[PDB]
Amino acid sequence: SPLLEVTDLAVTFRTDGDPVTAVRGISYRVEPGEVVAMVGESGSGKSAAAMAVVGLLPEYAQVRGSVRLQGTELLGLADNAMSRFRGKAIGTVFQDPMSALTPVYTVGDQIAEAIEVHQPRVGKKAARRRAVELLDLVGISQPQRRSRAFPHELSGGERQRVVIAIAIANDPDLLICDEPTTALDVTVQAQILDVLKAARDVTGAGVLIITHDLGVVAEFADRALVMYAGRVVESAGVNDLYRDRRMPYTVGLLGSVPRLDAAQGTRLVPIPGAPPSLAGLAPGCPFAPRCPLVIDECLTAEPELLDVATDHRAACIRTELVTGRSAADIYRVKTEARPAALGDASVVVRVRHLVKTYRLAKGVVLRRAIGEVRAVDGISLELRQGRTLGIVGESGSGKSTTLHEILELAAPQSGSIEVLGTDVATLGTAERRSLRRDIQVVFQDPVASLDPRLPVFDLIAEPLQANGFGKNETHARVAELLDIVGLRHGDASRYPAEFSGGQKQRIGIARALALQPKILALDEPVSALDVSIQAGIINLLLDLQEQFGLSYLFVSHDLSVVKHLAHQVAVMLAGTVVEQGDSEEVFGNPKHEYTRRLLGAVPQPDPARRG
Amino acid sequence: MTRYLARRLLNYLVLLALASFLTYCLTSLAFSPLESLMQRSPRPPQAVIDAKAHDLGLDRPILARYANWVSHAVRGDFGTTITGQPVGTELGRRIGVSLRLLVVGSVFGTVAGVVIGAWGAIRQYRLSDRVMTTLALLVLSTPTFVVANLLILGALRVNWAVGIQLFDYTGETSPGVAGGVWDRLGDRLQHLILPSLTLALAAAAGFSRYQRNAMLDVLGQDFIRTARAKGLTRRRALLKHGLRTALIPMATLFAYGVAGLVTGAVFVEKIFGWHGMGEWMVRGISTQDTNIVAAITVFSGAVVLLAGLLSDVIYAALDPRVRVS
Amino acid sequence: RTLVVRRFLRNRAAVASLAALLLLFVSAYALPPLLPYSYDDLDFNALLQPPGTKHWLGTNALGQDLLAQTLRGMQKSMLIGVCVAVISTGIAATVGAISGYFGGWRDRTLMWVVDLLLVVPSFILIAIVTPRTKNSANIMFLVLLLAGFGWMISSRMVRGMTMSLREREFIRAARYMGVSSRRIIVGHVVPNVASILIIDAALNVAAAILAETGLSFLGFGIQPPDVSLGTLIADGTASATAFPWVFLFPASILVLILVCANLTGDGLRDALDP
Amino acid sequence: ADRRAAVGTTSDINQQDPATLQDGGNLRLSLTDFPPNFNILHIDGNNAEVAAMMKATLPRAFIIGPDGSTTVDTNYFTSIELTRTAPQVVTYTINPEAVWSDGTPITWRDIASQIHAISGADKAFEIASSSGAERVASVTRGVDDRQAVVTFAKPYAEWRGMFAGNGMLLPASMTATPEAFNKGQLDGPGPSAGPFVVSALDRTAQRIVLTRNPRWWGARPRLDSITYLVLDDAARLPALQNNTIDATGVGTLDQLTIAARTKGISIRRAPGPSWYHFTLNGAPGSILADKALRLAIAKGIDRYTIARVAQYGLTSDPVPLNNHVFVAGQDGYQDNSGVVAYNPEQAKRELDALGWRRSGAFREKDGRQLVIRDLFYDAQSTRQFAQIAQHTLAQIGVKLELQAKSGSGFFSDYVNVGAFDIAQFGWVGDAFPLSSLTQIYASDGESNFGKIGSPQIDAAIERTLAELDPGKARALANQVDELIWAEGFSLPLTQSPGTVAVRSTLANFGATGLADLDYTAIGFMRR
Ligand code: SF4
Repeated sequence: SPLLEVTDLAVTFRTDGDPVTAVRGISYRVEPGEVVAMVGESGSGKSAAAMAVVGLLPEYAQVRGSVRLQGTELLGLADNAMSRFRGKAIGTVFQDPMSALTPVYTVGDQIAEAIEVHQPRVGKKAARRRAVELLDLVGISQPQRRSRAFPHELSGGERQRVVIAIAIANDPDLLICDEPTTALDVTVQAQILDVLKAARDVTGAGVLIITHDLGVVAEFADRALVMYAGRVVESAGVNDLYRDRRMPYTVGLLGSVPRLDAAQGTRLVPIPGAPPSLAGLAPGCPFAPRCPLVIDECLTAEPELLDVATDHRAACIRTELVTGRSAADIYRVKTEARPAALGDASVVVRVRHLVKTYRLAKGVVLRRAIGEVRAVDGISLELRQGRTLGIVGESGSGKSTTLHEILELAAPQSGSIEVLGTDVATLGTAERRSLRRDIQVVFQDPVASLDPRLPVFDLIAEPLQANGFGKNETHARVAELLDIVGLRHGDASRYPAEFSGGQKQRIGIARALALQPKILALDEPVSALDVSIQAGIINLLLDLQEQFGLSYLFVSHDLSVVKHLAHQVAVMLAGTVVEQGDSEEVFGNPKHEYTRRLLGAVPQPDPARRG
Repeated sequence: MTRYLARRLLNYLVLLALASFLTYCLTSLAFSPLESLMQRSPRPPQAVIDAKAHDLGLDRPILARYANWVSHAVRGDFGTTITGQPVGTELGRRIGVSLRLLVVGSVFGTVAGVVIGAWGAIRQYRLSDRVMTTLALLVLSTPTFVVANLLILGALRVNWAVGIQLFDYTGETSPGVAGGVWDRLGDRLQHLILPSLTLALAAAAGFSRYQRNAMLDVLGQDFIRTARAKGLTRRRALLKHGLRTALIPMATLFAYGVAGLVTGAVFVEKIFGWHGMGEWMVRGISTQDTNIVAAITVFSGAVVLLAGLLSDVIYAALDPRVRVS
Repeated sequence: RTLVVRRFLRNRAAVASLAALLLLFVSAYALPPLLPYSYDDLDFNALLQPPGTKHWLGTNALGQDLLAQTLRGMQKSMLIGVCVAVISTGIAATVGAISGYFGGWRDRTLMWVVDLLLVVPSFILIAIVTPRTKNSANIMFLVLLLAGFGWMISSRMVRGMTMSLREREFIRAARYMGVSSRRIIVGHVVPNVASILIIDAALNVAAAILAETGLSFLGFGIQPPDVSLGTLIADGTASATAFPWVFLFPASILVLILVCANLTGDGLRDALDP
Repeated sequence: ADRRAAVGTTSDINQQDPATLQDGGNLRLSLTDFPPNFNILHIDGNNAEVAAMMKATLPRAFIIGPDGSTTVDTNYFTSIELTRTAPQVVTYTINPEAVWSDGTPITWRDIASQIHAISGADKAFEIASSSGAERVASVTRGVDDRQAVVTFAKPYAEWRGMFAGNGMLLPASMTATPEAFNKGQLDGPGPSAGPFVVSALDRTAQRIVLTRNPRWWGARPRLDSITYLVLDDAARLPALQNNTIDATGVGTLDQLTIAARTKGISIRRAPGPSWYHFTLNGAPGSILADKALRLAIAKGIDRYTIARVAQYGLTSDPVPLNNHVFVAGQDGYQDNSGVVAYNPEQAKRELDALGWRRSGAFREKDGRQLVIRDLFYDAQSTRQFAQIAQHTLAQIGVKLELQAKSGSGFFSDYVNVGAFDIAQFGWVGDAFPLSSLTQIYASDGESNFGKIGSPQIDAAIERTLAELDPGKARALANQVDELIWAEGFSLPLTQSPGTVAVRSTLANFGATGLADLDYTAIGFMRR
């Protein structure tokens, strides 16, 4: 009898409008010891499908169908009966660690309560020993001391490690992991994957893990289900899937993943458009508005997930045309790295031995300084004309403050900054303001960087208006910029809240481009966008570099994008640049320990190299 | 804990030491006490004018006048009223009468308000939430002087309907208890019902709205879902994990809650005829009396600032983010 | 614009309360010249009569019509409410803005001075100055006095608003593209904070009316022969127990005004706050 | 409820046999101010309520009946007698058993000591009234131990008024040294000789308690104690609905309907000789010092609508009081109001002729606006008079500004000193009407708080007192009254209706009107 079996599960939420049908009749099975992955971008319905099985959806949700755990049905039970299965049989790991633990109890206490509430005979003085032992098993250092810590004394990695332990407490028969490694750095993410694998080994449980990337899936999972528009559209073993995906959607979702084995300048394969709204769908396949192989026959009735190969199923009727073909072929995208022009060897930014400190002080009403956080430690870096420099590091590594210190164009505490042959110390306001015309920045948050109540024309025109160009000409400039970044003429009147995330970042790019600069500072531009949208924006940045001859400061935490964009790389540790050089050398032959470790931590979407 | 509390005690001492100065200057500029004397018809001979100006200190400039006032007040001599009675003889009894009203009002009021707000936030948009939020709106929209009189009319009609004096509302105690102590306490409780209820309604209507907002913010956090995922029931999670976390914001607002109740007590003491500090404020302002009002602003500042330090102790005890870092 | 009015107009209670409040305000001035008896006209044949065919709401002990008296009371007590709320929001806006802009020591001195001003309850401070504003005909001094001690908590919200926005990103982006500071101010902060300063005004109206009517009830506010709803309630309460209308009509009008103001405040806040 | 509100010849108490009454209990009664002084012969302690306490506690010479007639109090004196008319002289005789609470025999010296104090011969005693102690040529002992002979160089028909009616006898101890008289009684009275004596005082809760005098030689009272409480206007009727107030007066239609509808309470009616008025400050520095302005203002106050408003539903057909010396229902009453009959147009003509031109809302001379300060006790009954006066004066252009003040020290701190321009209060008289003349209206009178007068009034007053036939004396008193009106001295407004609310179990207590209470007889009806 299957450990978990779901049949025709459906979920709908209610709002001032039509009810949004987040899940539309899925079914699947999980076995003891097995790992099943649910893969899909935002809006796809994975999280609703998780919380439906666990039974923790918001109260405004309706649920239908069947969910059976070890042979007992779970839907419709009162919480006094459901809570005999939560924790004791189903253990769950949640997405965001910043809010996941209650702030007024020590973490040892929060684990001890977890064991106590299903083993009431055990007694506090034994539960606390088990709690320390679990903090040891999950790999938190000095476990008996940290067992006394309150959640605000922990890092994000430590916090997520503490949730994994509240869950493997008892020995849950099934593990449900709801995007467990987002908002975590690559090294911590690798360690969390190690911890979860070890948890599966010690409990013997099955694992249902929910992700939006193929790297974790290739590394950790055994089977994969791909969700789109609230239904499973392809399923197979991960080897079979990666090598033989028979469905246009997966063809794309697996071609838009960046790769360390590709060379600079390689264009990715995006998927156009954006996902459907799950309130009132159109007839036929939900992928028809984006399907590159769409034919009117697929708009008469929604396709069904049907058998294609051994243990392999796909929900497309034209799959015979997908077999063996590359994503570039099916989408008709020329992915090749085009010939780079001979940009001059002159340097458009140079930073020499730059230093900065943030003081660390304690006390809220009055402040006592007790140490110095050396946020920027003697960094030396430079950017040639017409090229990309990639600055990479994890959270707190000082990459961001470095960039934004360069852009403020003011004299530093020590070291010196040069931009286009000008030193920021010989730069009075008449010169500083004129130099701002030559470098501008693109920010990571499209919700915050664009004025909430100003229309697109006003936003893209703002640099031009402020810099004093006339009303007759700025109109032409805006109309051309919207074309350049690929938006429609007819979007200028629309307000920012009416766009998708990808479109808003395209607006930001247009705005930054408004004066025709020679340097653009790209502050984590593509993080927190769906992978198929990331691919499109990466292609846009490359194409603009060849179209106009731009130069980029690119700063990011992930390295997979940087291999595609960057000609040179500088890697930062806690405010120090610890490797620097050509991208093919830094990524092909690292020699600093930290760099080799950071490169080793990157999840790779190819399962065949699991040695 | 005992670093944050010490640093905020020094702050409150300085706040009170400057509040007294600035409100003594405000009082001494706003009031002209010798006006009655200077407007008597067989106009008082100057000797009297100078003598009474001296006896009240009006012949000294403000800074020296206040220095002299504090020099005596720290020794317990709060001076004389405009009619020549000492202020110190009334002050102790007045403070007792006022604090016994404020304490019962605030204790019962905030406890009721916290419970009502938490219940509303847990049962959002259900009928009970709808009813309690509109009732809170009504009680917050009726001024204190309207509430007091409505309750008095109501009691009168009850007494007439039932046929006996069921509720008593004039003064703090009746003339005589006929021996025994159990009754000497009982009669005071009977008197205290309506005055303290008048304040408890205002406090409850404020704190229910504040607590409803705080609890709804807590329900937006993920840790409730984490708690239930361990095997807790919905109500044990809500109480043990949600409501304790929601209580922390309430500890910061209690100082301003008490500042509101100190104002309400002026009307309650006047309307129900209680001889406390609130009635003395009206008498002192009406007669242009500097010393009565100086004593009363010091009391009204001190009671608000002690609310602050009690709230500071409770916010440290509840929340660990100020206990340890 | 369209979205905020669509959000408010769906809030049936709030639009109804705003309508009622405006109709009361208009009526207080438009209606009196139509009535058979004015305020300050006494009918000595009809002392303490109940509502009827010649006194629409009856009379009080002096023979004054109670309808006309309350229209006059509404005039005075609602005008002071509006003016005090506007001026109080203005003072709060400027103090909060300058503090939340400068940061550092200037903010920590301006918020400490606000903290000092809140030390003794506002009503006490107002009532200490009231012997100087008593016995003058111009309501200007009472409005100034009530506004000067009402802005303090609003200053704190404004400080937040400014401190948060001063580090928002659209603000950052601006400096990086050559916009002058005056263009930043008329271009970004004004359109983005005005919508919440209006909530401040809407919420302060109720507190202003409460303060004025309480002060009038104690005999410290508006002086006869002028009237306020507080004056009318104070006059009627000594009679309410025997003849109820002279206290219930002014009191019901005052409570209705305050309920409408609070409904408008909460509903408008919910219309702006997503 | 409704009757005429004029002095009659009956009373309204539950007249019952004391023996049949309950043999114990206590009587609770209200006060408006904790007495600032207890010497009722001194202006500080000469107040109607302070005296109302004293009734049960000090001796009197004569008893006043319901029609105002007199009889000797055989419980204190054997036979007071008028021994000779022409060199007018009378003899008092204290009972052969009569003692003060300290043990001292009540003696001719006590009559003489009190007479000396209130003679006005020495200014050190700041007396409330000189009465006729200034007419007694001499006071001496007679043949018996206690016989007291009082000789008058000048005639005095009010000679029954000494130590009787509203007057009393005090021990010589507290009336012989100026120091004892002025400062000896700021806290509790001195010696006493009545059926009751004060035995507990409480300045903390503001209460006072009397208890029966164990030395008392009269009838054994049917009550043990009397308890007085200090309350404001709104504490008088609501607390009356409770067992707190045993009895209280009734001042407006609101108060009358509350007292009527509540249970266990009955309304009691007997109009007394007390009345209520505006008094004008005509002393140096007061804006009304000029009599022309006082007459001009007087013509602008309509007292008839004041009467109709103030006594609505308490009187059948309410009218103002139009006489100073005698109130309506007393013999000799007359209307002397004509000189200041309400006529605002001639008052406008007069204010023009006096140079107070119309400017803005109100009137001005030399840039000074015509504002009148009005001082009154803050109570619902008193505000109505003020508001009507303010309204009708606004119509002629005079601002009248209300100064509502609470009861504590009202007279001492404002009236006595003269901190007013117009003041509201009332006079509580008794069965001896001409006794008020030298006290109030003479230019040097002790109670002339407005300092108003002229020699014509003093001469007419003396001429009125210097006569031995009431029939003509009353006519001369009416001439005096007409002159007081012509001066613009003060404006009588209303005569007290005598409505009092009492707890229905009480007997031999209520509204007495002209009559005295027998303080031995009061008690509670057996259940
Ligand atoms: S079924 Fe047709 S429309 Fe749908 S994805 Fe396949 S080819 Fe495209």
